[PDB]
Amino acid sequence: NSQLTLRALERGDLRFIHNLNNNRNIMSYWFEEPYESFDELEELYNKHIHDNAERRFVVEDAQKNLIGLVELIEINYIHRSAEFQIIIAPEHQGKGFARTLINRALDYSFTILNLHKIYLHVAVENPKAVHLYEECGFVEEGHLVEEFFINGRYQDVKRMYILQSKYLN
Amino acid sequence: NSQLTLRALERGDLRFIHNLNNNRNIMSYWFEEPYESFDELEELYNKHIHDNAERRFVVEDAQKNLIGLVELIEINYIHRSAEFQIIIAPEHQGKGFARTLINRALDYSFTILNLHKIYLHVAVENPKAVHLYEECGFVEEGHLVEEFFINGRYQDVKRMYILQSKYLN
Amino acid sequence: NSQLTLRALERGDLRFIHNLNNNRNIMSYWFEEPYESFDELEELYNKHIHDNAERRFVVEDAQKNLIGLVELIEINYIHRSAEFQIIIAPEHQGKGFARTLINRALDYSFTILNLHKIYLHVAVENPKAVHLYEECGFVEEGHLVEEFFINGRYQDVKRMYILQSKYLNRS
Amino acid sequence: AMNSQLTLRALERGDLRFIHNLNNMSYWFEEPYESFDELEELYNKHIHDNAERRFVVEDAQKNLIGLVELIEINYIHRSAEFQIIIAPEHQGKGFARTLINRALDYSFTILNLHKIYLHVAVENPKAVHLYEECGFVEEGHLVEEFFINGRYQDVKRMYILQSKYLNRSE
Amino acid sequence: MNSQLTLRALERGDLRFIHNLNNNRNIMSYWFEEPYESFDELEELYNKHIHDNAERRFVVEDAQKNLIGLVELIEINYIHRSAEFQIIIAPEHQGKGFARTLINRALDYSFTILNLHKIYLHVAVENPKAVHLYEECGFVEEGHLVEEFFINGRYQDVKRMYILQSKYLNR
Amino acid sequence: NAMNSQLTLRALERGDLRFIHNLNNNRNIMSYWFEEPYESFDELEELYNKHIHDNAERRFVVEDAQKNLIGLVELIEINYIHRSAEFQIIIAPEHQGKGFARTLINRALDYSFTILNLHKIYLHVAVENPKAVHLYEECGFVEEGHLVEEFFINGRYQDVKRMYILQSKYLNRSE
Amino acid sequence: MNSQLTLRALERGDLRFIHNLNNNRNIMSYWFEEPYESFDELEELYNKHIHDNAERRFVVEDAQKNLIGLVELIEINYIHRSAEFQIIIAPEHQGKGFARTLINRALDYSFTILNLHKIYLHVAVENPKAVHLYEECGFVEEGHLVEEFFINGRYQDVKRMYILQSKYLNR
Amino acid sequence: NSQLTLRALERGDLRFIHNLNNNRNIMSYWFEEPYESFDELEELYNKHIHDNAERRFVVEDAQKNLIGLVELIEINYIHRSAEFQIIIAPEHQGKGFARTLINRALDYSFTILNLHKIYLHVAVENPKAVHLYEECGFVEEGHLVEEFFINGRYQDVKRMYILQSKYLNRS
Amino acid sequence: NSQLTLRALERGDLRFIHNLNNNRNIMSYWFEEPYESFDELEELYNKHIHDNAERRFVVEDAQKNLIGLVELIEINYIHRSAEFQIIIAPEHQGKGFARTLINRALDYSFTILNLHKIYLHVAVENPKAVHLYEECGFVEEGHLVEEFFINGRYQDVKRMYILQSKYLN
Amino acid sequence: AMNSQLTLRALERGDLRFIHNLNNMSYWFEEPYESFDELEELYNKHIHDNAERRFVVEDAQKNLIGLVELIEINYIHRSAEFQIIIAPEHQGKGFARTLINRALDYSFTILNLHKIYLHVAVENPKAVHLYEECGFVEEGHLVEEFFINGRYQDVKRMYILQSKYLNRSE
Ligand SMILES: [Mg+2]
Ligand SMILES: [Mg+2]
Ligand SMILES: [Mg+2]
Ligand SMILES: [Mg+2]
Ligand SMILES: [Mg+2]
Repeated sequence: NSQLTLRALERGDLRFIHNLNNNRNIMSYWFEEPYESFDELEELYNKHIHDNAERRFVVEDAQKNLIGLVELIEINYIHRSAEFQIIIAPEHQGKGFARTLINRALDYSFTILNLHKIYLHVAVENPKAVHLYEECGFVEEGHLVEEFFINGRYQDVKRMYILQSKYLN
Repeated sequence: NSQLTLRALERGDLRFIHNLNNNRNIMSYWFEEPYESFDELEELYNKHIHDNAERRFVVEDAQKNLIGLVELIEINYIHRSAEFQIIIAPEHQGKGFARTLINRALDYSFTILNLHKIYLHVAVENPKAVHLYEECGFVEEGHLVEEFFINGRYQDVKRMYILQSKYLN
Repeated sequence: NSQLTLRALERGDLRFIHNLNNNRNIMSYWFEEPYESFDELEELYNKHIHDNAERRFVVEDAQKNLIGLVELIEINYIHRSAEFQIIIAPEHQGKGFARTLINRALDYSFTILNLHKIYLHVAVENPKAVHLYEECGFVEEGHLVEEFFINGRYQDVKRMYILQSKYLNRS
Repeated sequence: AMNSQLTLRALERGDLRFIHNLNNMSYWFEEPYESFDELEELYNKHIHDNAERRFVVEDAQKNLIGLVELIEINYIHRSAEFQIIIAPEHQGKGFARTLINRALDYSFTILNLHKIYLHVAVENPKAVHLYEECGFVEEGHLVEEFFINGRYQDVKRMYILQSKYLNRSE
Repeated sequence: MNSQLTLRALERGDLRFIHNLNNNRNIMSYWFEEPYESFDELEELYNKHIHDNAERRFVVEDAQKNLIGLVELIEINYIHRSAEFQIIIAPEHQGKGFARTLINRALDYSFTILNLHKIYLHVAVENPKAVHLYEECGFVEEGHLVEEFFINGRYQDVKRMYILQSKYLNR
Repeated sequence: NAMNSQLTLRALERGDLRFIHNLNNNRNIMSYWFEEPYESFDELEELYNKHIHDNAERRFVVEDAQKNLIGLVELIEINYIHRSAEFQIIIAPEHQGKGFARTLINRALDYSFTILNLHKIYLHVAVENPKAVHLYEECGFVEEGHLVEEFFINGRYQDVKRMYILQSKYLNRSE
Repeated sequence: MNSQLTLRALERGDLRFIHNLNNNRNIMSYWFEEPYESFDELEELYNKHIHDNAERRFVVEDAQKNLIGLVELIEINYIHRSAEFQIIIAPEHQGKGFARTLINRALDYSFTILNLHKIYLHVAVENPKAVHLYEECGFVEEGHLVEEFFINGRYQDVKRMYILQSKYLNR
Repeated sequence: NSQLTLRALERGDLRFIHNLNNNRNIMSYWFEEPYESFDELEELYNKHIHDNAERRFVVEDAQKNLIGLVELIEINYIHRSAEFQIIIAPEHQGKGFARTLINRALDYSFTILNLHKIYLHVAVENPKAVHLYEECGFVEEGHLVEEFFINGRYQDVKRMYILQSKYLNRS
Repeated sequence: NSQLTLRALERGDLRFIHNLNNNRNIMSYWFEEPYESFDELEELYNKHIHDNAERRFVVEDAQKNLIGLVELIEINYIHRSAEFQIIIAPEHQGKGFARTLINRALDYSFTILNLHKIYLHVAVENPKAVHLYEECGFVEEGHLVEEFFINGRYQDVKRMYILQSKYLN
Repeated sequence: AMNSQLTLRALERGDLRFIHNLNNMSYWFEEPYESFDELEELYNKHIHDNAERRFVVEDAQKNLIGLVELIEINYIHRSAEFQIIIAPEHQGKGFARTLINRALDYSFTILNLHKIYLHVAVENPKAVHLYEECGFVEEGHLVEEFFINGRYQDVKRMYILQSKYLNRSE
């Protein structure tokens, strides 16, 4: 589990991005523009390559297998906040990486990027995930009502946060 | 049937959709622009690559044979409607695939794009397709008189619809 | 009514078009692109100036007051059909002008542009408009269920049509 | 009386000066800017972009009263964030309520959105009250969210849904 | 009075005259084989084709500078040395005897300056007097084009009529 | 007859331009692309890029089942108000006198009248080619004009027949 | 062997042949009346004048595709129906009898396809045998231009010689 | 010497030009614009490709080795004069090539470009170069006092010239 | 003489310098580009407005009459040299102004641009101007043979110079 | 030996990566930048601008050793500011002296400048020594001039004149 690195995303990784944001039955976005096809995604990559409102990090193991993806979006450089999201590739889900990847993401965000606050959205219908992020130090600050249409109905999500000052004690 | 997949159209697919027009004595359109040559198609494709008014999925089996095409056009995000069509390659017709593909398209339209109405047009002189869409839950809402010039004369078409609220319950 | 003229829209008429949107309370489109501001419209106008999929005619009286707009949209030159809409400025409604403008539009469509079919959508909750189009030769070919979100809810519309051969042979 | 003569019209290029003066950090389609030149460039870039929509507010003599914004507009989830700014010289006149309701009319009867939400500083319970009286309910108390006046402050997230707004009096 | 009529090459400033002329005949107008309705469309086509030598147009004026009409040559092919000719006279000046003079000026330009070999035109079969005017100017019928144009509500036949350089020059 | 039925028509593409160019090889006439003249391949290529979306002319390359290049069907001066167009067919010299012309004329008419929904097709044919005049009469075309010294061809001015057929005559024969 | 020579219209790929040909005659070369020395200059002029019909050029090849020479028409005026002609034969192929054939192909194009009326050329007075070759091809002297060109160190006289369409077509 | 050819400079030769600057230790100019980097030069090249105020010729042997450069600058077509410079790559100096290149440049200037006067500047502290140009027909017309800052100090240069009439009448 | 001023050329001055070319049977140049029409001059002016290779001053008296033109061209900032010329309008010739204007130009060249050498060209057949520039401290450094075609034949000119070190002491 | 194989050549577009890596705040013709994209845009803008001039330094095997800069070049007053940067991996090898003298050769024998000056952190007296041994003399002790390492530091301004450099050994 200590074998896991975050690498900044490069053009070559878009194939992985696409494979991941695939069998997920939700709309996938790149800098808030939606895409389904690889070619749509590439054209978006080229259009937003200099924009730093979102920052993505590919996660690899010791033999550089692609394990998953860390995204930060809605980055705001005045308030120093960002929305966190994680995708583990289906083949590596359930092996114990989620916790490790999360703490690596927090470490990157809070030391290297010097962000003040990280948040995320977790479906309320997934109380397992909620409890996971809880165990990793996140706390509820919001119960967003019918925020997202997911799987043919409107759903609530927990808004959960952690501050730099708490993670660094 | 259960092994049929939908995949968003890429540039590599244009040859396939172009060949699918051979077996159709009719004019084809890309984002409401007519075309005949592949080169015209490729230019239209580049031009409308992020245009969200239309969406197309290539159908394949598990062997990656190219089975057909699912199209949603005239997507309107205010009225939350879209027109649906399907083309199945000649060799794969009368294999009972149509029903499955129709349902995949409704599924996409209603569970992920969060649309409210899906309509289509069926030649009145194809009461077999008429009946199939009835079986899928579409109902007639119009009988358009001399709407389209097809095979050397003006022909009526049914306009058939189904609503998000019926498909999801 | 005889002093009502049709004239191809121009750039100078855009301010009139924009003001016709004021009390209509729906989304306005230019060649299927949505807009609200005058600056948006002016720019869509310049982009689509050679695009033949829509055509528009300002309606003026003998004194060049701006009376209304005739629009043809979704024009298709294979099937030879188009969708028709008419808008009369509120200060000119209830003066019987609509019938004349409907006929001028049909005349242009069927005697100059050489289309085969004209069709339109009318709110089911506006039976006067429906009856008006009926008197002008239109016939219901559909009752479209919850087709448009209009003013807080989905409404049904009649789709009504007339053919070139019926208009041209009329008494 | 005065409220009923307030009008909304879509923001034009000529209104960008008014906008600039309203900030005496700013954003335009989530792009950051400071100088009037910067804003005007961003405006030309996003003129047909439908993710945000602004209305400038005027009285009968055509004075500039303030601004209604819808941002973060998403047409899948059918939601948007609402902000209102009233010029200093026209505050404490009752306008806010009138404008909030126009923005909701637009959002729910023309855009056909499902959910409108806003953020309001917790250290401004008068605004909070106002939004509650308009039908907004708290769904979040966001901890140390926005750097405001040399320090981080909590903000309320409040929302209202299409069907609640439209059927209110039924 | 007829020797007092002048041709001068069309300028930008004459576009509004051209547009009114054509507006009022209820036909679809074309500029360098591209279609237009909107003045702004005419003006852009004008800027695009300004040095293009496939069409040439002359505005006709009297000595008082009243705008009389228009002489057009189109489809000008410099290999086959042919062009299509048309004349349009403003309605207020029709019937005054100007047409023969204008037809001859057009021929004189075509045959003594551009050095063309053949000039031709189309004339509605339903206008036999114009047929006769052109015959009396030297044109002969070489075709009866069946349902060639859709004009004011129906498909019309037109006569195609021509004259050769050698014939016009040896009168 | 066997080979006639196996001919296909397909929309002209960029890679077909060499073929179009070679087709002018022993034609001794000025060739045009959307009414602009040209002579070299490189000239033609640039004209093709320029009018790729232009709907006033349409061209179909003709091939057999082994994808030999048989010839070209060309519709020009397409007008969608009057609903008319001018038609030409060119068969490569090696594939002439195998009966293909009749078949390709019928395909062009079929496309024009059942897909484009045009009302009239016409063509021009050299008065000095009475054999083609007769072929077009057999396909339903009728003389509507005898155009005097219309074109300069091979060193002198020549007359042409203008011949037409109407959609209603082609589609209603067997109705 | 002479009937086995072909003309085909100049392509981009033939620019290097043209440039070597002209390099080696020690004269100042022009492309569409604009001067060049540098190949890169030739290539840009090529791109700029690619559809311009005032000059036309044909590369001459044998059956084995050896590059033989060049036939040029310039100053092509479509009102007066005249052009200036030149032929350049690569030095290795001079003396082989190709010239008469090339001159005739050039005339055939000029007079049977472009429908020109007059073709002319300039020929150094100090090359009386070429004068004679052109006479024997039908050209007649119509001018002796005095010190017209500065060529290889001095001002040279040239003969101007022409032939008419009517004469070439009735041989 | 006879196998030395002059050829109009091209884009591909720019790397050679840049390397000729390496051990010269002076400012280099392209059409009077100063440069040091290859990227600067490449861009000045594209800008001035149609500019006739300077002209340059790469010198190649029979084996296409790059031997040197002939430049004409400050060319004026009224007065018919230009300034001349010659540069031989260091690995080709001391082989007697300079005289041949000087003559090739004069030949081009006076027999093709038709100039009247060629002039050049030679460091007074290089009397061999001076004597060389003298043998080629140049004559001192000035001794320019502290004209150029060269290698740490102002130096004098001879201005030397030859006229077209003297070069062309020479033995 | 002491009341003559130098003023940098503006757009408003182009008519003046254009009229000054009438009284000169010679071709004029603007940044080494030839021209004849005013419109050509105006385009050249716009194009070279910040080009520092040439500098021009209009001479006026205290009444603001337009007396003449002082030009410095071929300004080189490495070799620190420039060519000087002067034109005095016909009506103002033989008023003893020339000497004064020459000195103003040297003054500018040597005290403000910090140039090292100033040269000029004088027709050999104008020994009167030759002598004047000698009196101002210019010395002959060349006798350029048939340098310029003037009034229908090639003519010699002297090239005369003066150095910063002589003018300032 | 190693010093004599150092070469200078004018900066090209291909060298901008090397430049970027040398900063692990930066300026380009006095315009500020951070990302590699930013620099490349500034480079295209100032490619023919003569107010600054850069030379990249290479050995015989063509490794990138460092950079010589002349900036603030003024051709009236005939002066410029000099900076030298040597890559970390090649420091403490004696190169600096060799490069300083090449830069002065260029400035005084080809540009014909009168004065070259530099700024050097007062808290780096080794550099100061080096520049003095090269003929530079202090003309200023600039108080709290440059923010460096979270605080303001003094810097020496040092200069040398053309005639002093060129006649040194005479
Ligand atoms: Mg956002
Ligand atoms: Mg549509
Ligand atoms: Mg035509
Ligand atoms: Mg000429
Ligand atoms: Mg110069």
